[PDB]
Amino acid sequence: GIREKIKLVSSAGTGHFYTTTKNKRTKPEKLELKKFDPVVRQHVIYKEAK
Amino acid sequence: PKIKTVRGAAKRFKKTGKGGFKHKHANLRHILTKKATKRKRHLRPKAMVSKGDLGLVIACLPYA
Amino acid sequence: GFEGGQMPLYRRLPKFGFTSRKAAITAEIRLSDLAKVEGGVVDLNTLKAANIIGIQIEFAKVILAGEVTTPVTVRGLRVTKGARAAIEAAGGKIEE
Amino acid sequence: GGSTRNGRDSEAKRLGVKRFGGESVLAGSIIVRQRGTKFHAGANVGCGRDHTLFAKADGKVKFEVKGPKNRKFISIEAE
RNA sequence: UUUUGUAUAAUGGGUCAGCGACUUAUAUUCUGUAGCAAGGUUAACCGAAUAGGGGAGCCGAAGGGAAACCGAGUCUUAACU
RNA sequence: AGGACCGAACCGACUAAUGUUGAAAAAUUAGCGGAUGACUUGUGGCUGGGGGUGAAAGGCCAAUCAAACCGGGAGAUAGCU
RNA sequence: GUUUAUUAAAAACACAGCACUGUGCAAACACGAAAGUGGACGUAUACGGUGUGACGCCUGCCCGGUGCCGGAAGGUUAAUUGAUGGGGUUAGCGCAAGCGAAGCUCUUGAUCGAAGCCCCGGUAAACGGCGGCCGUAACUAUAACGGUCCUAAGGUAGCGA
RNA sequence: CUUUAAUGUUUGAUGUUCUAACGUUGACCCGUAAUCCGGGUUGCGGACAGUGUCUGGUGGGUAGUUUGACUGGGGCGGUCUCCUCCUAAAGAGUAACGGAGGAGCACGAAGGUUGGCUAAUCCUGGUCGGACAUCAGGAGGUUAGUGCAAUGGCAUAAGCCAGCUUGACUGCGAGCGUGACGGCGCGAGCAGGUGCGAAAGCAGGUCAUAGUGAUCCGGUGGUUCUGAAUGGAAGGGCCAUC
Repeated sequence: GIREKIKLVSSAGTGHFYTTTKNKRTKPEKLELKKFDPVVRQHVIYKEAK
Repeated sequence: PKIKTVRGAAKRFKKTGKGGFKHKHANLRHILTKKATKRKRHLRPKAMVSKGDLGLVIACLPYA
Repeated sequence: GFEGGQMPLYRRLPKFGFTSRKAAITAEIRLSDLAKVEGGVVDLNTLKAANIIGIQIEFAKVILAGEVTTPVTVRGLRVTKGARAAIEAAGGKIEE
Repeated sequence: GGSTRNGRDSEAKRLGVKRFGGESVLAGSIIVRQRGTKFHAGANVGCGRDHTLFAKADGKVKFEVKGPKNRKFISIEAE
């Protein structure tokens, strides 16, 4: 699309990801969030966000 | 012509070992970010039809 | 197909449409039945001669329904957990 | 400066009074926007985000006819 | 006859004798009623005519799963819960 | 020399009355317009239904027309009488 | 002259006069699946069509909008051509990822593309449009005149209960 | 290899020159004292005509069709989904063009947690200072502040200061709750790994209530599912998702 949606991926080399929607018309900024990885069984920073 | 199976019902229902009919959920494949994950997990097991619609589905699928 | 308005449920659900396609072409044989093979021998390469469950069959399977009393002999096919144990309880043999 | 609109139904129901109860949770009255104007005084702990007079415990209600200020507590009767 | 409501000034209607509307078939559920029963039952065609032959045909007897596949058990699962 | 002025035959059918389930399925009485001509009439032919005819009015086309008549589709259809 | 047969003979239609527009000989224009016909035994001193209405004095200003016409370059774009990239298959260099070619094959469609339209101008005897405020003459009343505001431009002639 | 002077063979376009295609929209002769046709004979044009096409565009002269509703008939004005109060009859239930006002979002931070702080505003005095906005003092205030209507909560702060932080978790949920159903709310307790705190305990998103739309259609990814003679692939399913 053109509004886009976030697909934030595990930093532990896992294929695991999370999804979220975030408005860009207020400000454009990349998300740096800490989330659970069920394959290495820890909470880590997730990458490749919008 | 000899009374027909509604194929728009056949591709939407399977029959259970108790006479009732089992089906999928709507609003689940085009928007996925708008339900919280508790609601997401409770919409991974499927559903069965209630009496308010069974009394019509059992006539649209007469040979089921 | 009408309830005055708001659509029937059969027009407000997702389609999936996927099936076995093998079920209609599988001969499902019971221990309570089998009188078309008379407690003799069963092999899928000669089952057309007995025509049990039909003539346009591609698969054969025996299920635990009833009790068998005579030494029926199986050559290949499919037999379930309890069906094998019921055939052996009748002196019957399963050759694989 | 306008006409019509008045809201749908408010979606509330009051019944957690006298000796009302429950068998796993005492769900009480469905109430709005007040997190603890009655509030719990014993093992009847709860009253969460939905503001409903709900307790994480089973039994029937009791009223003590005193409160923290002002106001009046809600509790539960003997098992 | 309409209409909630008509002795109605609302609808018509002469005379008299005739004509003139809900009929029965298949499918199926409840209701009623018999026969058979873990078994009950064939179409066309033949035919000592509905019998006797004809089991292509029709119901009941297992379930879990999208399906592979499994089965008196089974899908989902790291899973005990 | 008259698409001359008036006016009979000849053509029209404007005005008033009568008749209006009539004597007449628009006829009669007395006026009025045109009357060698963008006039009229006998005979046989040609133009036909979204087609003719019309110097044009929803005027005219067989006692039928905002689409005539006749055989079939046809028992069109109807949150309707 | 023509006209609504039995509600209505005209102030309507039209010629004459004038503009506008199509047409050059196998005319345009027209019919008819077509053969065959009309225009025409016509040739522009001829033919098919729109408006206004003989005659006299006349024919206002506005082309910004919609329509029409003249101009020509370039843009956009369908047909068709088949570059670029990907999918099924797959050679081949890298541990592997990373990639990734020719053929068969599924898909895309770079690019070529008259005129219109966009642009510039023309056309109001095409469709149409023909605006505010302030000051100005010693009663009162109204402006022959400036200033500023709008714009495509703001009613000349003649007539007027 | 390339610039530059040329060039064969075809194929479009454009101009010119022919005549064997085609016409004759010229005539005579014959069939045949037939105004047509066809042939023949002789002239004249000419690869253009004359005839018939499909692609795509233009295409309303032609055809079929579409037409929101509410409601003292109707358009105009208001309104249709979602939210708060009064209407609402001192139970549950509840309405219109009743009386009024709002929303179709915004925040990884404005979220979670431990400690600290608690207001606002008026008034008197106060410095360039501008009644007042530096500041203190007095009164006063769960009607300040919060994001936003309204209502009501909020210090056991959800308001603002400091630090630490992501439980805005993957998988499940006893049992109860709104509704006709679709859609859906609360929740004892567990699994997998954690965050704040000295600790009990707190955390499965924001102060609670508004912040676009089903089936259907296409696309992206993982697959010891299926892919109908044996297979792959395309299509379909399961599990993810725009």
